[PDB]
Amino acid sequence: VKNFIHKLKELKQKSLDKFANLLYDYGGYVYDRPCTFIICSLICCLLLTCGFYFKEHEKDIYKLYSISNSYAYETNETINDFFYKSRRCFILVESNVNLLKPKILRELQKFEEGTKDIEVDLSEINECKTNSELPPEQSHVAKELYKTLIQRSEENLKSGKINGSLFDYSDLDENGKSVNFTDYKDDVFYPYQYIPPMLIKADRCKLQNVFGDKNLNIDLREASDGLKKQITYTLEDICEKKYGDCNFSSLFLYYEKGNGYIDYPIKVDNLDFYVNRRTYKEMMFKGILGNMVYEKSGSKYIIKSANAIMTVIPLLNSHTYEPYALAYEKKLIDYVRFYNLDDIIQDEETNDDDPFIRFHVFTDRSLEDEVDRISKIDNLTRLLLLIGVLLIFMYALFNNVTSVLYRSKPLCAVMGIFCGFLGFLSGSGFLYFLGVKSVPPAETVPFLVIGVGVDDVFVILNSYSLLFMVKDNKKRIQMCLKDSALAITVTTLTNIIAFLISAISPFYSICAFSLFTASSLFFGYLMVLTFLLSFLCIEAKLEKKKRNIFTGTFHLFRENISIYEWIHNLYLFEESYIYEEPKGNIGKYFRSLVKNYYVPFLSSRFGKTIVYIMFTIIIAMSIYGCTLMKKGIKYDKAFPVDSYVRRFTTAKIKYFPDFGDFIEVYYFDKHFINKYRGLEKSPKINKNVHWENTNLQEELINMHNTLESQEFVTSVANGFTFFLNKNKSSLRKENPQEFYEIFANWLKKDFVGNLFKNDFVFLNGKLVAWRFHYFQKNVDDSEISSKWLKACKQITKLENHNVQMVCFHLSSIFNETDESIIEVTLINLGITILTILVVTAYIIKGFYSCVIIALIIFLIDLCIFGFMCLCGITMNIISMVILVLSVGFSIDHTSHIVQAFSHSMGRTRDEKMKESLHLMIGPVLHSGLSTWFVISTLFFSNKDFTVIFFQTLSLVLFFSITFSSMFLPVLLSSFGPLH
Ligand SMILES: CC(C)CCC[C@@H](C)[C@H]1CC[C@H]2[C@@H]3CC=C4C[C@@H](O)CC[C@]4(C)[C@H]3CC[C@]12C
Ligand SMILES: *[C@@H]1O[C@H](CO)[C@@H](O)[C@H](O)[C@H]1NC(C)=O
Repeated sequence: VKNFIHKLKELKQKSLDKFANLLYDYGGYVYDRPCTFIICSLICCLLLTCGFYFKEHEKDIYKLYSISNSYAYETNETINDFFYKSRRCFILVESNVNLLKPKILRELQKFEEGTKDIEVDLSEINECKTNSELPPEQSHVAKELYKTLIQRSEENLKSGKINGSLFDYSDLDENGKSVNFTDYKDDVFYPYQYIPPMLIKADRCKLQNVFGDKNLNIDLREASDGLKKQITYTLEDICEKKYGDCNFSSLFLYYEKGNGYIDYPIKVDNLDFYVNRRTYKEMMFKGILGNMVYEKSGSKYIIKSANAIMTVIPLLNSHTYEPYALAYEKKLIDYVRFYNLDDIIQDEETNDDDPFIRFHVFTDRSLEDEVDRISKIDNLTRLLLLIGVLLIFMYALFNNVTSVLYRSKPLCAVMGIFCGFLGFLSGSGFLYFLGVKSVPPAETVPFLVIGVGVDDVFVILNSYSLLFMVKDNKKRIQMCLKDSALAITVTTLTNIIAFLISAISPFYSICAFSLFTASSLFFGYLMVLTFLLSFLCIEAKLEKKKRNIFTGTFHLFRENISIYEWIHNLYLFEESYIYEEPKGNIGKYFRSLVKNYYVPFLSSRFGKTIVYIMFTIIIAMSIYGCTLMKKGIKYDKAFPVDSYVRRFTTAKIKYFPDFGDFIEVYYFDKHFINKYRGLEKSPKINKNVHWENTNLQEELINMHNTLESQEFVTSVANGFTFFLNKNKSSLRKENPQEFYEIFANWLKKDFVGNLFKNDFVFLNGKLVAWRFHYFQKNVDDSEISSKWLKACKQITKLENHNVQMVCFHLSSIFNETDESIIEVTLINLGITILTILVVTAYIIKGFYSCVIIALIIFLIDLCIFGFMCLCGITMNIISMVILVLSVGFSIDHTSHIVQAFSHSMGRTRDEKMKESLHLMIGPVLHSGLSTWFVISTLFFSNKDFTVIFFQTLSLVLFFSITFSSMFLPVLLSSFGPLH
């Protein structure tokens, strides 16, 4: 096998030589007729860009940024399917004034009424248009079940009688009995005003289904658009109506039915239970108003100066009402965000010492809106991108221009700058043709890609200058493509593979960004090989006739020695005209400057000691930063100042410290769930629970007390505990029928039961599914919030009686994602490391250099992670992806340097390092500077998604330049794979 291994190494080097010869022939062919290649490349790129017409956008936050775990998503789906929720819109009217002055209160009442006034035409709804289709209908057997359920609901509501002797309370078997319609038949449900929401699926297009009060029976998807404009619905039509009037919660409830008086002050008995007996409606003054500097005269409360006022608006979360609810929300936020009552607050007492009525608002879809706030590419960001392109263009022009005009090649720089953008366009169009939609992070796709392309440009140009000796310009270009094409191909392949491995990430945003960027880099490399190379050939031919670019414009208006062999021979001649580069070469001045001071410094043992000390202390700082690790979890999804959602949340925290998240807790009996999930197509953890057991109820009330005991739990609203307290004596007999009947009567008769009438359901009177909600204290730190959620899950377990209470909130998914962000990133980085090691082993002459490459990459990753932790960058998905991407960039640079050293000759390892530096220190530095010039304008951005990206990328680029320019050269000089 050893003979086979050495023959395989010989085959590898022979294949590299064959690749070089093929590129030699390709360069000859390009030199044959550059203009045809130029026009063909341009038309192909235009055809690729034509896919922009087919471009589609993906902007759902959860798809972009979430693990998409089955657990939380399944929990949310189950809650939606088996329970009814109420969408809550909050409108915190914060101020620096009392807000209880009669004039200010009158103005607030104006605003309150106005909210109700808001109306929306039917045409605004996207689903209401006749163009919108109808989703596949519910199962026919499921529809029959829905009909039977609504029929029996009507019959039972008319009857009003509740008894349990009809039901069978025998403990269910594993099959939930003790396909066919009869299986789901006779499913008596309590409360009678309840049907499983999963079976509530009909044609929401019809006006009658959603709004029966209209009495018109029109179908929005089957009617004229103008008539849809004519038909309108107000807030009421889409608002839950407690007591048959309204379910909205606000201070003005106290003023309803003349009980309260705007001019007069307020005095109520209870903060959270004062009921307006005129209206029979209660209100939680603590929840309604915040930062209340009010007084409390014993039982009565002297509400004097409530500097913050909040209002809660409920909306039907039913799938039928969903588009209408979204529409109104949209109207509402605008109604409030553009609302202003500065006139009344003018010339009023202010604690801040000017009045400021913010009118903060928040809705369910508002988060998505803020996602759009960061999804759209800022106009300022586009301007910054263009300025960075101009900066890198100027830098490339400066590098290309020389003392001798005809020898300089500005056109090469210009066409490289253009070719980067053209390759980006080609990749974007190809991905659009593939059908993958765009992502917000793709805002950084163009700029970065451009810079990457420009890198290759430099290398090619370098080779051209390095072949000044060749008199035949055709032969010069042929050898230029013979030499550096392998390096650029390796760089492109490595970047593509790294970005693919990044695309393996479950995150759709990261995957799409990586796929788009990899395709763009591939197309840019292809364009460079044809477009930029053809322009290079044109300019080389112009230089052959000693034609300046200005002179050429005016006129049109009217020795196979290896370059490494050459540099080795030059250094040997120095030790002991051909090696004298002509005046005005592309990189003669820079290479001479490097060879004068930098190369002797790195060759010097004292310089090596200095470099090693510096990098050792850098590694120590990196270790310290990794130990710090900054913050493991983000705070608010990088919510900027220009975010009514974030401002509202800050206001809520500031003025309502006693109100955090409305965490919900659910119990779902396994049998009923499984059955109803099946119809709409440990085992005994929740297989069947005998709730009539006294010990089980004792455990439940104990769990309630324990949850109340927790410092992070503000309060709870477990109605089951209230029922247990009210009817403990009657529950002495553990009869399931008696338990069900008493619970049903309490739900129907007791006003407390009415308050919790929609938190418990009964299949054959067995309490299959129920829930309770609790207010949890607000906190900015998501880590401690996730820990609190885990503690709540543990407390509500009650595994002793074979019970398990699941917990949910909107932030649970975000907390779970921030839990495994680092883990998935580490796994992806490991896969990336494996792929890069394979590639290097297959593209590097020596395996010692391969392991050196691996060590360099590991060290660079450690350093960049430590320094980004030190600088204050927490765990952000942008940081995680840019980690791998800039690792790919750094290993491209490292491959350049390592190939330069390995293919460099020299009797001394230090001499070999010196030759490698003199041959390749230029292109790497130019590439790094170009990329940093591209990304520099992103120093400040509208969203953190861009500024944090800039910080991470700039830091990693600095580290890559430093290592491949200082650490890697000295390492290869003192311990490199000599011979
Ligand atoms: C001992 C008892 C009588 C004291 C008063 C209990 C209070 C604090 C409880 C009982 C019923 C509860 C309500 C039950 C249901 C909902 C709907 C939800 O979308 C918002 C909270 C809200 C509106 C609860 C607020 C708190 C509440 C009013
Ligand atoms: C309800 O059940 C009771 C027994 O609890 C029994 O009298 C009868 O089945 C029902 N009562 C009616 C219909 O009045």
